[PDB]
Amino acid sequence: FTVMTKMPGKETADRNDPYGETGFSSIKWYYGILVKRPERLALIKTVAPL
Amino acid sequence: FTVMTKMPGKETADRNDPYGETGFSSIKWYYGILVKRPERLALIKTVAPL
Repeated sequence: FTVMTKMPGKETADRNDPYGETGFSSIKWYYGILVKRPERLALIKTVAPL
Repeated sequence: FTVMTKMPGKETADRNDPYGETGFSSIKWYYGILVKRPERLALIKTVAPL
């Protein structure tokens, strides 16, 4: 997981915000699944009581 | 020539794009010419064979 944080200060100072009060933090990742043998998976669909 | 490059990542992250995916590169220059004696320049206008 890639975490990126930009605390308020000089680094956040910009034309839109000349003072630099705001900040943010973000997280992102990649994911995927490979099914080697689909024959070994099984499933039973049923209803459930209250 | 002045060249500026900003690779994607921490330096590209901003309020508009918190993740920082994009990037760019730019080049600019100043040019000017001064003609002292235009009489010394010569020209002959003609057509050219195919």
